[PDB]
Amino acid sequence: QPMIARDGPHPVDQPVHNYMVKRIHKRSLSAAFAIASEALSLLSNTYVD
Amino acid sequence: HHHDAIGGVNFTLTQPRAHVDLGVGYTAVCATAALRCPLTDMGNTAQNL
Repeated sequence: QPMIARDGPHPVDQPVHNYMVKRIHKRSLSAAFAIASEALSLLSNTYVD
Repeated sequence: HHHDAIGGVNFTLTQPRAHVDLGVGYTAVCATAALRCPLTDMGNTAQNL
């Protein structure tokens, strides 16, 4: 931070350095996808059809 | 100026300066322009003697 100069019977000020630490916050995303039983029976041929 | 402190030493940098108003009449005019919120209460606190 900056600092100003003043006279008189005020205590003399010194500059102040500030240190700050933040941290992450974990979230997620979820979505679904379905396959019918007949499609699974059809796609599990592997060269018999 | 040099003196010790609770951590280390303190350097006090001072500078003397002087000002003269070399105007014959009045060379600065101020006036109250706006109004902010009142600091005090307009209550009923009777003074106790």
